[PDB]
Amino acid sequence: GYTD
Amino acid sequence: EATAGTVTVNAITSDDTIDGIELGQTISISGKAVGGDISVGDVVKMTINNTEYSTTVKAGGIWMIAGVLGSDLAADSEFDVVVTSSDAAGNKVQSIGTSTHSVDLSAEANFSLAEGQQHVLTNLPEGFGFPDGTTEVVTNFGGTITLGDDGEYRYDAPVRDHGDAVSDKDSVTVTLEDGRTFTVNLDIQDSAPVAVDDQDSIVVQHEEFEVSEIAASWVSYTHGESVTTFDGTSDLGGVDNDSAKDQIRWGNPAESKQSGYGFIDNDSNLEGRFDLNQDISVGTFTHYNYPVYSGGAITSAEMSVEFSVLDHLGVSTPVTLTVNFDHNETPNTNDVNASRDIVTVQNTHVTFERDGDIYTVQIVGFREVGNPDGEVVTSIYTNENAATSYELVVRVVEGDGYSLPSTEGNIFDDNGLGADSLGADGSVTVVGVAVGAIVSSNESVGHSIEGQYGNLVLNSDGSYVYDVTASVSDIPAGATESFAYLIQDQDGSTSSANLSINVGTN
Ligand SMILES: [Ca+2]
Ligand SMILES: [Ca+2]
Ligand SMILES: [Ca+2]
Ligand SMILES: [Ca+2]
Ligand SMILES: [Ca+2]
Ligand SMILES: [Ca+2]
Ligand SMILES: [Ca+2]
Ligand SMILES: [Ca+2]
Ligand SMILES: [Ca+2]
Ligand SMILES: [Ca+2]
Ligand SMILES: [Ca+2]
Ligand SMILES: [Ca+2]
Ligand SMILES: [Ca+2]
Ligand SMILES: [Ca+2]
Ligand SMILES: [Ca+2]
Ligand SMILES: [Ca+2]
Ligand SMILES: [Ca+2]
Ligand SMILES: [Ca+2]
Ligand code: NA
Ligand code: NA
Ligand code: NA
Repeated sequence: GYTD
Repeated sequence: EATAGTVTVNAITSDDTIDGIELGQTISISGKAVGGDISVGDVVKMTINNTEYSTTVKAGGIWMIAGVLGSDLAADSEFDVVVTSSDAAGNKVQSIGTSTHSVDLSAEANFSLAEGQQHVLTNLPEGFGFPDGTTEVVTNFGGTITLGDDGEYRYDAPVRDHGDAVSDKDSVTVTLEDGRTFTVNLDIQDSAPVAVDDQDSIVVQHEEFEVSEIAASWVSYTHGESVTTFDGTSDLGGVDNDSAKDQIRWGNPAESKQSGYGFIDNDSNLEGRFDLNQDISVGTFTHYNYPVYSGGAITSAEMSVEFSVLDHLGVSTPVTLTVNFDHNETPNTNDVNASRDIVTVQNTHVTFERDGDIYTVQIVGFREVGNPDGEVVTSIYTNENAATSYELVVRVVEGDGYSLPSTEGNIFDDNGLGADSLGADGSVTVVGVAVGAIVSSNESVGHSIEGQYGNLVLNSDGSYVYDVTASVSDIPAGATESFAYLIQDQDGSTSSANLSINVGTN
């Protein structure tokens, strides 16, 4: 994904 | 010429058998002789064991021999009875009847006796004896029956494996001159250990430490983008009574704010006092989990928890506990649970000296806020777009922190009520242990098991170590631990007892  | 009659012979004693008691007695025998030219007064004769017995026919044709030796009847189990008769002319005839009987000079003596003990044999059959000269006979199992000067026969019962495939009924047959035999059957009974209850005691020291306010500082970290550390504010983390940097934030915000940690000390609630052997909250750790662009989070951070300790003569000592956190800002997916961020605290410690006594402050872990009896964990999980809060719990222990208060023993020793009895089989080991009053052979021997206030390791050889894990504040007056243990001997006999441990506070 692109966020944590 | 004369005609023969019918001779008949009744049973030789009621059971038609000569036994070992009758052997030494005089036995009357009887029968009848009727018909043909038989008449009252006719001679009746018989040869039994080459000895001649005779009588006459009486009224009603009854004949009876007053006394035949039991030993003759034992030697000769079949014989003819012959009556000699004469008719008118004077012609003679003989009428023959036959008798058979059984002979069994044996007698049994049956006993049920405990292994590994000497036993006087009572209620032996009448006439029992050894052949003269003999004072001992050896049994099938290697036991001995010995005749003593008091006329009493004593059996030394061997120890037996009562669990195996071999019968434990011993036997021996004694044979006498006159033909009698006596078979002594001795069913050897199993012996067993007797476990005896055990008492032990442990006292947990309860010292009070005078301590200053705490100052908690984020001092280092690995990785992260836009990382900031700062003293808490109303908007970011809440306020505390010092200027140390209790807040840390990181990440490029992908939605709103930065992720991070905050730690608000417990100075107000502690009121300047630590307690020994007590789980203590040094403050409230909050994990603030926001969505941040991938890669921008720390992977570890370290916080120093600094305070002073006073001794019994007003001298202060500075102490710094280093607290290490591993951080996992997980990739966010469409699974809320998978997307939670994870904080793991290390179980670090610091050792200090006060009045010459050494103490260790050790990280226990995270505990849910407001619940002193809650479970303490070392990893916590926080949803994206949420913050979770936990007390950061430490304990101060005596020494270098290698162990908790503990006591040792062996349940085979005399621990107040005497030592366990082992029985005659031997090979006794502890095969079960359990908290409470019920125990079976189980899989806890040699393992750590949890009691109410501590853990026990009891081994198969009876040795044990009990260590108190509960906080002093959780041990009521009169507190006791109870562990039931089961011992077992070579062939399966089991006995249980209780190890009771008085757990006091001081
Ligand atoms: Ca008889
Ligand atoms: Ca006799
Ligand atoms: Ca008789
Ligand atoms: Ca006649
Ligand atoms: Ca005969
Ligand atoms: Ca008969
Ligand atoms: Ca056996
Ligand atoms: Ca046995
Ligand atoms: Ca003790
Ligand atoms: Ca403070
Ligand atoms: Ca402040
Ligand atoms: Ca601060
Ligand atoms: Ca996150
Ligand atoms: Ca995440
Ligand atoms: Ca002890
Ligand atoms: Ca015991
Ligand atoms: Ca054994
Ligand atoms: Ca046994
Ligand atoms: Na008869
Ligand atoms: Na008797
Ligand atoms: Na007798």
